[PDB]
Amino acid sequence: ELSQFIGKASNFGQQEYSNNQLITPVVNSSDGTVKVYRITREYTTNAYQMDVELFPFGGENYRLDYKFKNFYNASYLSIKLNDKRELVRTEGAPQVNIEYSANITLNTADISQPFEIGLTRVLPSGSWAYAAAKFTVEEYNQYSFLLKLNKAIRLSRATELSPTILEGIVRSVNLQLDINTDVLGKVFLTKYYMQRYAIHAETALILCNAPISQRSYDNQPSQFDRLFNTPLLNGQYFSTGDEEIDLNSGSTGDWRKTILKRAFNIDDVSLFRLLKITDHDNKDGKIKNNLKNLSNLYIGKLLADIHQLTIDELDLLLIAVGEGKTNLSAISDKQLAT
Amino acid sequence: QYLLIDNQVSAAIKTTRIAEAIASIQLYVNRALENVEENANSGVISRQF
Amino acid sequence: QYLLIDNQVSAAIKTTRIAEAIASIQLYVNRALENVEENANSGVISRQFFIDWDKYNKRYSTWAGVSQLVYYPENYIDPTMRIGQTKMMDALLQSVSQSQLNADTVEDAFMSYLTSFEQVANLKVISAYHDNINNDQGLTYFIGLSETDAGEYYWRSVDHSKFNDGKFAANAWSEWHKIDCPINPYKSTIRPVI
Amino acid sequence: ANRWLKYVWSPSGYIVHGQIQNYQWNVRPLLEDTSWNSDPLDSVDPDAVAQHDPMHYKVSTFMRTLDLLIARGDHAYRQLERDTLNEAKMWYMQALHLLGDKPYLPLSTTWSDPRLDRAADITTQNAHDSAIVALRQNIPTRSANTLTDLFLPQINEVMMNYWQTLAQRVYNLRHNLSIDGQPLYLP
Amino acid sequence: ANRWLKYVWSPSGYIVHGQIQNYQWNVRPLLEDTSWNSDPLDSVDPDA
Amino acid sequence: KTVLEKSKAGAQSRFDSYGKLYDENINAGENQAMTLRASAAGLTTAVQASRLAGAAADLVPNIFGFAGGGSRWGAIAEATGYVMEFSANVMNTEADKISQSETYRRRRQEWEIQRNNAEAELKQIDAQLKSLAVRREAAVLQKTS
Amino acid sequence: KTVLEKSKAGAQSRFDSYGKLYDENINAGENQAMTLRASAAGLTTAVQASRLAGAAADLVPNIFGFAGGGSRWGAIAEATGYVMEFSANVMNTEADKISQSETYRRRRQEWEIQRNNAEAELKQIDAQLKSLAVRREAAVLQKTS
Amino acid sequence: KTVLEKSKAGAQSRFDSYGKLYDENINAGENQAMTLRASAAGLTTAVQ
Amino acid sequence: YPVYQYSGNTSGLNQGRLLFHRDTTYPSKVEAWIPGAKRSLTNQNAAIGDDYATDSLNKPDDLKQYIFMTDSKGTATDVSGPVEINTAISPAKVQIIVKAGGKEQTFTADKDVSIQPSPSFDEMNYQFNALEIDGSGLNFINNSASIDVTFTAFAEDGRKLGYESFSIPVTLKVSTDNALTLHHNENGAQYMQ
Amino acid sequence: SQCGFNCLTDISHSSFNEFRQQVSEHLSWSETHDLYHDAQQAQKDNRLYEARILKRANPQLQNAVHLAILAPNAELIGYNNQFSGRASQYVAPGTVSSMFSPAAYLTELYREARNLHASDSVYYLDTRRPDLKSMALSQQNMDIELSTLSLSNELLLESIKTESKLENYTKVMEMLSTFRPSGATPYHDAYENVREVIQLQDPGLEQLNASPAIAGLMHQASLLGINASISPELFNILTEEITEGNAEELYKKNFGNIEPASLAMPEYLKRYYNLSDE
Amino acid sequence: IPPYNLSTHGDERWFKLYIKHVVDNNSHIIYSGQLTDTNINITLFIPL
Repeated sequence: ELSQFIGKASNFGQQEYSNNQLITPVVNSSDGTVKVYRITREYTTNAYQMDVELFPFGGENYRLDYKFKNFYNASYLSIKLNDKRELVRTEGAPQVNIEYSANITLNTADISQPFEIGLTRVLPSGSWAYAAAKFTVEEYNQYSFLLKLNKAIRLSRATELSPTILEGIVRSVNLQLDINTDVLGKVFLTKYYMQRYAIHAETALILCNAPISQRSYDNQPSQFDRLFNTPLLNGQYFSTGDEEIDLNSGSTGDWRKTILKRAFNIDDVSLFRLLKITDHDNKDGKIKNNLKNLSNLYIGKLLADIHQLTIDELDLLLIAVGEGKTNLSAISDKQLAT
Repeated sequence: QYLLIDNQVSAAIKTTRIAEAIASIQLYVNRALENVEENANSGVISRQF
Repeated sequence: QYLLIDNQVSAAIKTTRIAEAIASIQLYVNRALENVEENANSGVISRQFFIDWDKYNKRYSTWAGVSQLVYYPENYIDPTMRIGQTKMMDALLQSVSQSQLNADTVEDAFMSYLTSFEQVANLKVISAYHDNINNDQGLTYFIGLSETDAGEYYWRSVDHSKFNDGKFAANAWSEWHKIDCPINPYKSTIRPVI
Repeated sequence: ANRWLKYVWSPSGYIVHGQIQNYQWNVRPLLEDTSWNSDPLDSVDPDAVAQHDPMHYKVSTFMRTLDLLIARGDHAYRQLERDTLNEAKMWYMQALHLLGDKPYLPLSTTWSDPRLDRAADITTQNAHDSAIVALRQNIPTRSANTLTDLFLPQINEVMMNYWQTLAQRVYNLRHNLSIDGQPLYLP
Repeated sequence: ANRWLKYVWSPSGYIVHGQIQNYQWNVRPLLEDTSWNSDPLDSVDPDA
Repeated sequence: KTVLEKSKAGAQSRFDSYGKLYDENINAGENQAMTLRASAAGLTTAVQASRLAGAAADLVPNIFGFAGGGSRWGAIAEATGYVMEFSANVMNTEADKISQSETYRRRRQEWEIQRNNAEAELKQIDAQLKSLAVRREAAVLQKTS
Repeated sequence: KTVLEKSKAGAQSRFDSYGKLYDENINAGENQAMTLRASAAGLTTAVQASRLAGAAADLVPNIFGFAGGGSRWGAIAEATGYVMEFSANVMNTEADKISQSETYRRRRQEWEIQRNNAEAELKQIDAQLKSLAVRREAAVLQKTS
Repeated sequence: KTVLEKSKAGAQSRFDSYGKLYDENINAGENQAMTLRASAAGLTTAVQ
Repeated sequence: YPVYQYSGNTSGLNQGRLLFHRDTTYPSKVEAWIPGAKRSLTNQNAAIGDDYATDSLNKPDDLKQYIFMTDSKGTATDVSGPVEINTAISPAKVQIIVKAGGKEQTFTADKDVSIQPSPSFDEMNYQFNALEIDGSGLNFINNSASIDVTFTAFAEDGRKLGYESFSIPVTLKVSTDNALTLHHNENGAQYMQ
Repeated sequence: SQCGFNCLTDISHSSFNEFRQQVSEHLSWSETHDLYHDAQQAQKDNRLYEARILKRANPQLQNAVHLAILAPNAELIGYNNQFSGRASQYVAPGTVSSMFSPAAYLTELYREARNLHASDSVYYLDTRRPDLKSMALSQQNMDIELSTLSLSNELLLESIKTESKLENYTKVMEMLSTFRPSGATPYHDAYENVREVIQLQDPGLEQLNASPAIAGLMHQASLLGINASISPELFNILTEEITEGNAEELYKKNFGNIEPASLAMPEYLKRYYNLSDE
Repeated sequence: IPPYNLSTHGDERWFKLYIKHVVDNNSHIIYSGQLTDTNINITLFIPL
């Protein structure tokens, strides 16, 4: 239980990622200062064939450990912060299950934004294979951290919810990692949603307007990867936020549409109606592909599903309530609860 | 172990006062004799009791 | 047979990776040893591992057993049977192997073991023999006498090779053995020989 | 059976000429370790290893004392009277303080998930054997990275089993449940 | 039971003085056929 | 209902019986038989001491003075011979003693099994009574209807 | 439902008991008793050697010097005689030992059977529970009606 | 129906067990015990 | 488990050195802080079994004050009741005491120990050539009396190191007795006088 | 390497046959036997020392009251220095990191077994399944249930994509759908996917029987493709017409290099087509 | 016996002590042990 909040600790000061969350204290013998570092890891592709970890050693100075699983015969490997700049580069073709560490520097502007460390390996022909992770890095005064962890623990004990679930709630609701009255109210909405419906916490979240979480914890595959990519086509769904996906009633589309279809268990038609419930302003069946659109679509399908409703019946009830025309889109958490 | 009475019992467990006192002292003696408490009067341990 | 994994299995058969590798290498070893595969290093076959293969190393449970025995012997040891134990030990165990074990019954079986102990405790070493040519190597044999109106003779053996550090190992010492042959030599004319 | 176990080991069961004395084991060879067996690893015999150093015999005694304790507690608990249930508690508590607090454990280890390739490397093995004999003869005071792929020591299943069985009989005691775990309370 | 069969027949169960040896059967008379019984058909005997 | 009650009584007489039987595992007489075999199996010490004294005394000259002893030469062998036979039977009695013991234990065990068969049964029958009582209530309401 | 459930528990106390009895086929005591029979059954050898020593030593002259040996002539025959009787008894013990063993085996066999009879039952019963639960739904629906 | 089928399974498992027990009338061990008693019972001639 | 060493017969070179024993397995740094002194003796990466935090600014006066010892990581202890002990054992101080009769008798170690042992914590063995002890008295109770012998030692600081009391049994054959006599009589009854 | 050194005695641990082969010149069998026996005794003394240290470091024992067991800090400090602490960190049972774990058993199994053959030889373990060397000993690999027959396919596909040098496992399935010369091929993974989904969702094809307006669209010949496995390349194979003019090239299409005399042999037909003899 | 010396243990820490002129003028080994700080009290029996 304690290992859920804080990353597991050895007898030596060595500390590791557990539940894709690292908690390590940094003391500077120069400043005589105590500063608390926290990192969050969320895998883009694939979480298999890939492992990237980030350890914060000092200010703007971090150590990166990456282990490759599965084999690629490569002319070179490049670890890149975003497409530019590259962080580390190796001429050797990397090998199966061997931990490589390269020391790295990351800026105060690279820290503010949730960044993506992307590992690209290149052979002459392919030309490349890609795998990447998205990191969240937080600096905390020791008192401020212990306090925030204290309220976090007391809340997880009382509410019987996972630390990760609560964190999803807080982040979706408020300014990051602040426990507010609004946050508590949403915790209660979640508890009643899963109380009155057969649903788990992670589903109650998206019923409470939170995004689908790409985090993996408790040896469970991420809600996202579990949602779309449970079997493989084979391709890992990218969630680029750059790929147009054709959800028109009258269309056959990318492997991506098929992905949505299994993810929601729906034919093309009902999928279109569902889209129309997400956004009534969407003139063509085009999707931005970002996590946000998927979260909206799934919000809709789940609204149809917690009640014994086909998408049609959902559409109709929405008109008869009648909230529809109102669209899921971006909608007030209050309005979504209404 | 210190207070000699369990604070983790179910709400519904019934023990008469004299007996729970009895079991308490039974643990005191059991812990003291096998030397779990720091020290004890080597004089009293030798007693016929 | 070649690839070490069955290609005719049912869809629904569960074996973890580490375990499947294990069974695989097991089929390799078994086919290699019993010489169905063409040839193998007679040098590596002689290794202590493959010597202990048939009894201890085919089976995972047996390997875990042997490996654990060095560290945690307490798990395996029991007061009932110790191999090898004295004959008088068996006697104790049989006297005391009942459903009803009154304290009196047990103390009596104990005195009976003590009496059986007193005969061996007190032996008189009559004579000896040494198997080897010279003192430095070999094992010495002794003969002993039991204080009794008629003669009972017990013989124990010591290994000399175990006298490593200037003291006898006590591994070297062998339990005394009763002798069935009817012997009546005077005065002390008896000697044992190899 | 407790009188007879007492003939080997007794916590403060030893009073002679009217006073308690320094020995916890009445059997002396356990007090100063006695290599009753040299070269025990010759044949596969669990007795012989303990004969090699009495630590193991001393512990086997310990475990048998535990065995008697939990046996008394069980036979007590099965009587199912508010008094004999407290007795069962007292026995189980004796076993508990005889063991001490449960053993702690480190969450993550020096073990790093290794390629089996390197885990089975004969180089690492020769280095290992070598550092062992070096430690055996006090000679010193590649090699730096290879000692990582070695496996760690594990607590014996049996002792852990005992901590656990005491724990379950306590859990079953504190709630109304029987030893088996069926509730004494009617729903 | 495997040890006891081994005293009669063994695939590569035979190591003495540290090397495997040419015999698959430890019982020699099987190795070179030995007419331990001549005229077996006198009585109907599978052993004979 | 009275049918069920009487069957309940029957099963419970069985539970009482196998309960009382399992409670006194070994009868006084039975304990005496076993400990008797223990007693006869012992005393090997005595028959060895006696047969040996006999051998030593029969190795000294019987006859005097003009002609020698006539002491029986094989007497040691012979006492050993007796000690062999009597050892064998001791072992047999010990075996039987132990065997006797085991029977009683296994018997106890069987009784235990049967006690449970009774216990469970009288719970079963008991539960059945509840079921029957429920239908009673029901049929009562039927008359009311 | 509670009725069937109590019957289930009972059938399972049986399956568990006969299961555990079948698992420990031969008790420590039982094996020790049997090995006792093996031990008493052995030692034919020692009693042949000793009785023979008695014959040989009692074939040499007892008495000296003026009057002859008086050596018992038929001593050999007599030793052969003892060796005969001890043979018969040895045989009986081995037979008895074998028989003892076999009894235990047949017992296990009986136990095996009974374990299955227990098991089949708790499968049978278990299936009945589903049947009852199905009827439950039916009556539930009847109420709905 | 499945209840009845499981009872059939039980009845037939028993029939198979008592069948095989009845078919094996006397075990090898049992046969040796019996002929042991026969052999020890004989040999009057020798002791006479 | 702390103990503070002084400059003394075997000291180098400091007037002080701070010794401690630590049960915990993992490697760690051990710190000793004093309120009275306002300064702390430190050991960095102290060894597993036993170790010393050498004393800079060594003053015996300071380690009398309350001492707080702790692991930076996880372990804590407050040290109380310091006491100064001198292991020095003077043979004049080492004793044997004997009780028989009504007069106590005394035997010092310096005088009666012919060869006395090298000073060792492990063990020290004293052999006394012989001791003469008076008889009659003690007076016997029921033809039996015992000789009390008490082994004792005093360290130099003024503490007894331990004692073990012994008894030597004496039973005197008594002259004024007639050998106890068993009899048979004409009337058949048999008695013991 | 003379004469009688400590690391010399350690490193000599190996079968008497290897030892006797290398030291053939130098030693006289009295020295070979004594040296090897003293080597085993040294090996055993080493395991004993190690096991004594590791055992007395057991955290269960330290908690035990009145269980006076001498834990010699002397050897422990040196041990925890020369090995990064192993007496320090004790692993709970069933874990991969345990010395007694099935992981370690697999490790020794491999370590002693790969040398069983020459790397030259076919049956060399590392040659026949490279899967083994690269594989990781992680608690996920040891603990998580995984499906066999899917492991079988991982190997088959990997070996084919390495040999036929195709980019993806997918391309391997394409190659699998074109391949006419092997028996029990052309296999068409996509096709089997279609066929099975159809036969599942509409068992017995009743709606296809129910709505003949749709059924009339497809020809019966391709409809046979639903109930029985007939890949499109296989349809192509049955359909093509045969004249003696075609016979040669059509033999080259339908069959690999094997000449008619090879194929006509009955046992070869049996092996080739997975056919029962009957 | 005193703790560590004359030099550091190198080459070897161990010490062995012998008896001589008892029955044989050649030295004979009575004790073999590892040298350890700080003090060692050893009592042996010596024949004359």
